[PDB]
Amino acid sequence: SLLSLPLVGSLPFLPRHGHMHNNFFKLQKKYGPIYSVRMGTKTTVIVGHHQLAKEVLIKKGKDFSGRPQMATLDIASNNRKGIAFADSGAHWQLHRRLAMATFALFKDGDQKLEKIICQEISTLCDMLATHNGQSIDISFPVFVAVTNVISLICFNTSYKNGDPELNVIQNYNEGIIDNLSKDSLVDLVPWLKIFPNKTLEKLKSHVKIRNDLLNKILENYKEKFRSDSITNMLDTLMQAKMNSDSELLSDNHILTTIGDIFGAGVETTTSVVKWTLAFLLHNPQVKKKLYEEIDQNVGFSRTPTISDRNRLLLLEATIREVLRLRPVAPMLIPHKANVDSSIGEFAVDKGTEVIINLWALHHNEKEWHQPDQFMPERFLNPAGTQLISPSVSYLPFGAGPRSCIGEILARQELFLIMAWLLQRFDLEVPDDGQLPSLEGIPKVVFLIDSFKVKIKVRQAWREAQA
Ligand code: HEM
Ligand SMILES: C[C@]12CC[C@H](O)CC1=C(C(N)=O)C[C@@H]1[C@@H]2CC[C@]2(C)C(c3cccnc3)=CC[C@@H]12
Repeated sequence: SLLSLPLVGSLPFLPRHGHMHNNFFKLQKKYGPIYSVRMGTKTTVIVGHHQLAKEVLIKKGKDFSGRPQMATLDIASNNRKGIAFADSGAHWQLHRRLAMATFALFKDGDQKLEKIICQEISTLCDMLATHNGQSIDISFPVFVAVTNVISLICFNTSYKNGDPELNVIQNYNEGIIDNLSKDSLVDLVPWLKIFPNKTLEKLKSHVKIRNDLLNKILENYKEKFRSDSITNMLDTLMQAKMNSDSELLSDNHILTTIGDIFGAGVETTTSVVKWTLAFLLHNPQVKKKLYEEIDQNVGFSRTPTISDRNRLLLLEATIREVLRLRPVAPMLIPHKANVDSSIGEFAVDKGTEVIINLWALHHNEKEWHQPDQFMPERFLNPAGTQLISPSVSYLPFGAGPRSCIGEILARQELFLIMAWLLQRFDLEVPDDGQLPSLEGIPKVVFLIDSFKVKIKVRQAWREAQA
């Protein structure tokens, strides 16, 4: 005969316990593949089935192409300018098209995308070879390689070995990623609006070093820009300013688009490489089969080529399986409803935040055989002769208006970095028994805990030098 306590708030699970993308997933067993949460006035919908996800991303793509406003993303994007964190509208559509246009320039020519990548990988494999017999963290060497690539794609410039500017870029990259969000971008409770903290203070300072550095590059480039030479992204963006839309192509607009491209080009790829090495250290059977495949298909007469993706199918599968088990963005980047719409015939109102739980799509037990397993074989027919698409619930690069604009660069960097390393190096467990933790660290990107790997030059790659 006792009364029930008045309830002021309620959340499905504890905050800051487990990974958000996995807590939403576990929650589907209670409430289904689509449900909503209310935080004050803000409403958020989480979608964990491929059918509903393809509706949000593709079929109704234009309706759910907005980006919500976050205090941190404002600072990082210079008030919602750029591509990734910009709302759907004039700025985003223009710059995304220009950035996409830039990548199209890299069909075979004097700067074929493969040759830029290979030029930097040869330097990487040379540096790593000097550590023959030692255990090292490959974060920075790989960071340098991909930084020089995207730097060439953006400014036709690279960094000389040992340039301190690289160490400066790494510093503010780790600083922004750290403070851009505690754990995932999706944050149930707005902790930084509640308690006194220094998060935005710290974030602004790392953004100042980033903005100042890029502002130096841009100003210097106004002197080198010639309209008759459009070979990099900064040319494309400047070429567009003159033609005018000039209010959409100010210096601050160009700054952020380069920042978005510059940032995503180094951190996403560096992360996926580290993830792949981690899985290969936990699966020596796979790693052994990858050496055999590359020995019988590429050998040592030459270095790997992008065409070799026709031969090295277990490698393409491995990369596919990593992008599945540990997606770079397990919950994509939050979407926002631009207008009143629906998902699964449920109503969704304008301004409502919408998150696609890609982690749920890649771990759904009905669409995948033993989804929590690392099985690159699942992307190959039973004969290991050609690649397959075993499930329709697989969107490593997203889909629709907001899909990845650098997917091409990503797949090529990943395939070539892994191909060059496997040809030349034995990548074994360090002298201490430590294996990397495959748990992961959910940030704006799904990072892996730093770890060491014992690198040795392969006996076969050596004998082939006589
Ligand atoms: C393995 C590497 C990568 C993976 C798995 C990946 C995947 C993704 C995903 C899931 C999204 C969000 C999709 C959505 O919000 O619906 C995205 C967006 C984006 N990606 Fe990537 N990406 C990778 C690398 C790159 C690279 C190398 C670039 C180079 C420029 C890049 C640039 C972008 C940008 C700018 C966006 C936001 C576009 C927009 O908001 O319209 N990404 N990517
Ligand atoms: C966080 C980071 C990297 C660190 C840099 O100092 C600041 C930064 C970006 C920036 N505003 O300069 C763009 C972000 C990128 C991280 C990757 C991001 C979030 C990204 C992305 C995330 C996941 C998959 N594909 C692309 C789109 C925008 C990119």
